[PDB]
Amino acid sequence: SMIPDFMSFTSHIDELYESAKKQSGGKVADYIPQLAKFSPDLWGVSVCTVDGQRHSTGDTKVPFCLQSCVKPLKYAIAVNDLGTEYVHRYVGKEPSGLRFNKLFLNEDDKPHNPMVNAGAIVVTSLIKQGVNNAEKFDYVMQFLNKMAGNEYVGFSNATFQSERESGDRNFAIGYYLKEKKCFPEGTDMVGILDFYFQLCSIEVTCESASVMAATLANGGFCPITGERVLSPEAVRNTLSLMHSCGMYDFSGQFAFHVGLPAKSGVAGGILLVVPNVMGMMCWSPPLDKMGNSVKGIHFCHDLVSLCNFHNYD
Amino acid sequence: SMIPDFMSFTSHIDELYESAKKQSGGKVADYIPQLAKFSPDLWGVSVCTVDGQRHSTGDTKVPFCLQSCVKPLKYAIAVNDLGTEYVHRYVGKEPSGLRFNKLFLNEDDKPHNPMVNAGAIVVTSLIKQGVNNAEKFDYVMQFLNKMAGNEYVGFSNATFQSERESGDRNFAIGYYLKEKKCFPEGTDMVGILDFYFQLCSIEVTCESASVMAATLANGGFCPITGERVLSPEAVRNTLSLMHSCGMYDFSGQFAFHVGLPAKSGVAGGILLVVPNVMGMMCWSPPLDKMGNSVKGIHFCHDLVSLCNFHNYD
Amino acid sequence: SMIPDFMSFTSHIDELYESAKKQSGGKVADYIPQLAKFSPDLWGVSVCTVDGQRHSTGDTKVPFCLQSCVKPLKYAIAVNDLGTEYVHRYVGKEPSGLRFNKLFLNEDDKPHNPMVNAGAIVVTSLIKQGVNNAEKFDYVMQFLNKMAGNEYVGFSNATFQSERESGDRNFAIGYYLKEKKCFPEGTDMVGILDFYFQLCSIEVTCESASVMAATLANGGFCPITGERVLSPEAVRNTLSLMHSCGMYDFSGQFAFHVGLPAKSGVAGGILLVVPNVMGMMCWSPPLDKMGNSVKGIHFCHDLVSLCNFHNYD
Amino acid sequence: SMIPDFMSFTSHIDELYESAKKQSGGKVADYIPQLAKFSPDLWGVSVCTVDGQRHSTGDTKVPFCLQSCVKPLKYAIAVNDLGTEYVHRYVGKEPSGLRFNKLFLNEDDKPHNPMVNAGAIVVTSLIKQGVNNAEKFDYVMQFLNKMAGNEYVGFSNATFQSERESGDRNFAIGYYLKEKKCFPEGTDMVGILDFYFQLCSIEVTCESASVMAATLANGGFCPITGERVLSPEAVRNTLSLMHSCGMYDFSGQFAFHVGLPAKSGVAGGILLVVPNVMGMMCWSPPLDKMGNSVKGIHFCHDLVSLCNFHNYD
Ligand SMILES: N[C@@H](CCC(=O)O)C(=O)O
Ligand SMILES: N[C@@H](CCC(=O)O)C(=O)O
Ligand SMILES: N[C@@H](CCC(=O)O)C(=O)O
Ligand SMILES: N[C@@H](CCC(=O)O)C(=O)O
Repeated sequence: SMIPDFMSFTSHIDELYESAKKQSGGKVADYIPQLAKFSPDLWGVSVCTVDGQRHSTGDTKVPFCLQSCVKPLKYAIAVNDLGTEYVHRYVGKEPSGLRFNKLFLNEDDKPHNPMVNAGAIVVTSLIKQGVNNAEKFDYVMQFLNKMAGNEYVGFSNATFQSERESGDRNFAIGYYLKEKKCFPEGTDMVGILDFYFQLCSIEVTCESASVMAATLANGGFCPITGERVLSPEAVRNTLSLMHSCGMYDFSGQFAFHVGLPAKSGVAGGILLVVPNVMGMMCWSPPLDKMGNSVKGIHFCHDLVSLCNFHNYD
Repeated sequence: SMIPDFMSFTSHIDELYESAKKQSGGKVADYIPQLAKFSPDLWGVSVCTVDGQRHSTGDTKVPFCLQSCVKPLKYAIAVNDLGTEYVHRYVGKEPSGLRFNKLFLNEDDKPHNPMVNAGAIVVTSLIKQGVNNAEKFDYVMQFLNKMAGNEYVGFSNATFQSERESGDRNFAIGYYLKEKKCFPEGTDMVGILDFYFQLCSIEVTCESASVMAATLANGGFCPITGERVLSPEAVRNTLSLMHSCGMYDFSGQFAFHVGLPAKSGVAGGILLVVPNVMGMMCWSPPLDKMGNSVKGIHFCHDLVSLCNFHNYD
Repeated sequence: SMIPDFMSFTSHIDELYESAKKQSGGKVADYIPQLAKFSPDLWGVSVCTVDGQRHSTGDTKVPFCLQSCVKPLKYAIAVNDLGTEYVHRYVGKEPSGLRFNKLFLNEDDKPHNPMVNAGAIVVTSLIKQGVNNAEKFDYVMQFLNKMAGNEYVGFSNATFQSERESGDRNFAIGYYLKEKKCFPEGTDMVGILDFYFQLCSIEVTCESASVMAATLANGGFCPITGERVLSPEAVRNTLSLMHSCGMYDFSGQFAFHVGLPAKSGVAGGILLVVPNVMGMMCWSPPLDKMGNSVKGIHFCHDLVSLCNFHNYD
Repeated sequence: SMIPDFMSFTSHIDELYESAKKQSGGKVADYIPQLAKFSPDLWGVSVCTVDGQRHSTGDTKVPFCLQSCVKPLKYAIAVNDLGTEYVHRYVGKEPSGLRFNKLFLNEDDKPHNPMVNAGAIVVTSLIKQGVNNAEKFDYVMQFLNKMAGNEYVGFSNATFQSERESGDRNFAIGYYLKEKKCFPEGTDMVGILDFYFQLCSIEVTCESASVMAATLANGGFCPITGERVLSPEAVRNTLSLMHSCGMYDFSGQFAFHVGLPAKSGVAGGILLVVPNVMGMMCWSPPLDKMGNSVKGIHFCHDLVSLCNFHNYD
């Protein structure tokens, strides 16, 4: 309980929100129309404590796609159902670019970590094996519903259709992983890519996503339902990798100055977790060179400076 | 206070110690005679809580050189005296090998981080500039005395002499850094290398070093004297980088499975920090492929599994 | 005329052939059944001078697929029809792995050179644009007939079918090239890959292929028909790149010790050219670590030592 | 004899010279004062056929330092005296940057080739081992006198002094090579660097250097004295490597468009060899991004287009 008075803290959240609001730099992702449509002025921040206490400011009810923010979530599901040992038989745990800038695989022919595309694609192939794609999708949707305590969790068909149609790089990754036998025996690679595109197209709001983050911050228990959603093992692994691989090539500077587990997405979202304290979702479409939401990054740095939430504070 | 009963915990430390004792693999460093002399069976573990409570098992009073274990300590001193902004004007904060396996510098012509040789050499050039080497050395020795609450802090002249005489790679690094103007204006590169070799040759015991670690775990206050030795800023930065760059190329697997800030050295030492709980020093000469003490690594994994000290537990 | 007496030279060719015959190391390619079927003892060498004089020894009438040996040939066709400037607008001319080990593209997002798969795939997309694949294939077949002075030029449907079905890496390359807009406007990437697989599946004999090589050695004029098949520009460019990029990662050692333009293939063939003297085709299924025919490599080194054919002799 | 009439050819050389004279781009090297002093308008071209016929235009009698142009010459001396096998026991033959951009050594801990600094430094350590530096220097000076048929061969003490004083990168290379045991047993690395700096400081004129090149073009026999200076083996190896590694990172484009063995230097010189025809030395201080003389590069491209001297023409 580093927050003696929730109300006062709420008052500081609004100030930080207001401050980040002035930051207008960045560029809204436009590789597909569904992302290009978004207004650069959309900006929201939702908070959900381990207590179940809530607070939102800004555009917190406008749905947007998780995109890469879904990576830690599906990695968590895989570990929850299969265990650490099995999952990392197919994907690495290294946060570095070691000496593999852009390579789809490391020297052991394994994706570097679950937080980059090649790794997410492999993780996607491990979940609920043996059933059709429709059944796999429903399975993950239910899982996300629990993580979000039944709050907003939708799907963007337009994003899915455009993502699949212009995802040449992801298809290149898929064929290379097939080349190196990176998938479990009997995997339909193309079918796995569709499932991958679908997962990136799942929609949330800052409010529902903040609850998902709060669940990770609460050892795997949903703060607003009390249900155990993920195993302690799944949560710990997910946080470790979000800490070191969740903010693209900015992970290093982020880990040093912010020191919190987080995961960004091209839609402008930033899933932030403050272990044993709260979960958060910051969202603002304009992205910086690294691909991280400009307002989100600013807010995160300010939040840690003010409240001393850094893991090593 | 994750340790309700110190005595019971002490009892578990002995069991873990005993367990790691069976691990006999590894190779004692032998690039110089001063390291080759050490018996592979030397094994000690000292603990010093934020309280000031102590406990040792094994060879905890046999002096050994800090070697790379001194890197976070001198980085801490630099930040303490110069501030974060200035220090990182000369050295990076990236834990990755990004795409620089073995390179002495990153694309910006800066050492990757304070935890690799090139970075340590640059950091060494920033401390107490303007005075002779003898004065710089005395300054750091006093600083280490405070960190250790006046316990054992010596110096190995034989190691220093051999380190300097066979350190061709460090001299190559020194001339390259000079090439790229990596040092502050007016630096005597060769003189900086001597100071660097001297720092690596400083001796400690598991007992004194554990107190140094406890000081880092206690926000910069020495647990057995109550004195403020390092600024909060220095401690936080040091821990962040020990977490991501302190265990050579094993940092990734270490961060994932152990989740604690640590720094190893070729003498077989492992400076371990459990934020707000305790500081530790594990020592055993036999090193694994990565250059980390075999017994130390084993002990660290066991300690986290048993006591749930992982940052994200 | 470095060959005063053709008959005596013919006698030396048989000795070299006999010598290489003792070299039995290597492994027959087996990624597909059509290559795995081949006997490791098949060994033939055909020679065709700029004069039109012929000579064969060994298994010179057993058809085998050109595979990568077709790369310089189709590159020659492209330049012949489009000119140097246009072709290299899509592919590089660098023989080095510069700092791109295995990368499909260089820093300018262009395949390194026409002699590696990504480059061959792009070159394939430039030939006879606007017509259907069947028409493109017939066009190249006619071109090869001329180069071979109407001698054996067939097609292996089984190889084509297997190559396409197991070519995951080539499909990964195709999608990446599409990602980076490497193909001319309006290219059907998948359709280009089929054409690429078909070209690799074209069959020849040592005898017909030697004539193709002789055509390159004769400034673009077929030695046995007198017809101008390729422009002087096409021949010069092709030879330059065969010299520096035609023997996989062995190109460097090959260029130094043999000094002749050549191109190997996984079927065990080695298209060798001795400028203004003769063309040759060596064939033996067993390949070395680099992917080059063991007997072929041995024969090439011996040929240069004995007859002093090295470009700088 | 691709030059039926020397006089007419001489007339074309003047036209090409005049044409390149208009090219004024580039920057005179200025890392040391001795290079910075040179006027950007100095431009000369000397030719010396295998016959012994001469021709000069422009500033052909102004002395300038060989710098890197000396690399192939000292490599030739080493092979001449020690043989191919021994020399390449210490240095590679690969022209590529393979996957070693800037690295001082390849995966086998050997310099990539004799044409880059690390390789030149190692080659320098193999010549006339066992005698003092003064004796080694005199030995090479005599060798160069023979190669130049006793024409201008001097020494720049000022360049030597400045080269050694600011050569931090070369000293870094020297200590790294020592680290990896790259030198023959008992080598005084620092003493080798001085010898290396001295060799780079040897002076020539376009006229004397053209004779050195003519000697390489004439199988190792000096065109104006008839004496055998280098073994056939030494000449062939030197030309092979000049062809693939003599023009810095431009070697690839140079090999493709010019197709001649050449070696550039930071003083603006370009040692050009036309096998069995002539030797040439082009000189003009202004260098391009790659470090090659702008006028020299232009002249070389024009020379090949006009006279069809390309190895594969
Ligand atoms: N759908 C995008 C997401 C990118 C991102 O969120 O960073 C991809 O697969 O690359
Ligand atoms: N003196 C050694 C220390 C190595 C280590 O502790 O890892 C060096 O400078 O490389
Ligand atoms: N069809 C093979 C040919 C390989 C070779 O000839 O080297 C490929 O496309 O990789
Ligand atoms: N003395 C310079 C010569 C550079 C050059 O000629 O390219 C060096 O050793 O780097």
